[PDB]
Amino acid sequence: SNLVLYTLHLSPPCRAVELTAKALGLELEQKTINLLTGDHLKPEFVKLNPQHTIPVLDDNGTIITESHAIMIYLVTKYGKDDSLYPKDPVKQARVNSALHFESGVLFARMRFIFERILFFGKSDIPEDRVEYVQKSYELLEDTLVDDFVAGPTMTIADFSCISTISSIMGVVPLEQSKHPRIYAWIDRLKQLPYYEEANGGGGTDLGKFVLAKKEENAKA
Amino acid sequence: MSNLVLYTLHLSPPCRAVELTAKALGLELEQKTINLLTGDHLKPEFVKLNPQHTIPVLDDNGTIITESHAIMIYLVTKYGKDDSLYPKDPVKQARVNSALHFESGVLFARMRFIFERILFFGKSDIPEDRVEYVQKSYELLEDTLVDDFVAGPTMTIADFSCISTISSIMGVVPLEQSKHPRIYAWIDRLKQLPYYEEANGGGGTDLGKFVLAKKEEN
Repeated sequence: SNLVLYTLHLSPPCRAVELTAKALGLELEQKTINLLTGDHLKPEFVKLNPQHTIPVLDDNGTIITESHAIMIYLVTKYGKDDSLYPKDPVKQARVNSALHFESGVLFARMRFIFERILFFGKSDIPEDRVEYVQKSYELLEDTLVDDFVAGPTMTIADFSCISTISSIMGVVPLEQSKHPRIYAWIDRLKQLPYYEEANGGGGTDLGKFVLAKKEENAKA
Repeated sequence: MSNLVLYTLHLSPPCRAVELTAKALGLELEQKTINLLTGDHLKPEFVKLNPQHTIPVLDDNGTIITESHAIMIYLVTKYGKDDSLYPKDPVKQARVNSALHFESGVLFARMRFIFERILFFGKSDIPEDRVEYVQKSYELLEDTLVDDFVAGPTMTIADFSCISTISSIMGVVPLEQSKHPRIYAWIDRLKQLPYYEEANGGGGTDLGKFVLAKKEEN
């Protein structure tokens, strides 16, 4: 049996994995979990994941929650080589640090911005949400001393960061004169044959959505 | 070779996640103290060491790893006597890497949303928006503890990340006991380590106090 992803293409951690599949030549069976309609709060998916988050991987019995774990596991099982996730401990620790930086800083700050708008009826981006996100951009620009977030070679840490950054930048302006490293980096990832499809359209579209969703919360 | 060097601060929850990890592995760190409240992490030497200006930072014979979870993974991988703290099996590994990522993306992050503005920006409330946010993370962590330890039948570094965070934030945003029996039963398992209070408990308990004391900047 083929790998199944419970997923939503608007979802950033969803797109992280989709990029990885693509990079691995893996064909995912997508099953939609519409968070807007509470698909994830339904009892059958609460059984798959008590955190009721997406994506969820199902690989013929094995269920893996959490984008960064599913990405590790996909490379470990299916990679024909380890470029996307180094076996060398020292090299793997730089990937790990950038994976946790993405979880703990970039996506966490994005969520602190998006979640109250898309789910709690909110119509503002508080100024402190803004500073946390603008600080997360600078932290990323300083992490890019190499061409890719965790070295000179592209890793799953790059998919993880791009899926987030490409969502939040269409909502909290990423000034280009101040972040040339981030932009030169986005440019690299856009050169990927599968970039528009696995990520760039859902990032762009989630940004626009959050903005529509927030023009919409101001009214009724 | 050289000893393990951690740039650290015992009050910092991710530092203590690494302390618990060293202690469990029989390792012995040489703490170099990086005191945030007097700006020691923004010192030019350290900023060149760690671009993101955070701690802990591991110096392992000139290999520099920043970020506590990557540190705890490195140290288990390179110096474990077994994969007890971080399974090598892909599936049980994934369960642990999911708890670790829940840990940075949820538990730690929402504690930083509360704590940082109080300790660093002069603020003196905890809005019901923050409270609700940390309580929803108590709940996700309770939902997750379907076995004795966070990532299953056996204690991993994932349990070190969670407890180091949960022990700092309980004393500020109450973790109510009737609601979270699994968490409490689980805190109880952690306190049953002889090195628990030393490497973690006390600093977490005193991170709570320092926030409440510093809040009183009304």
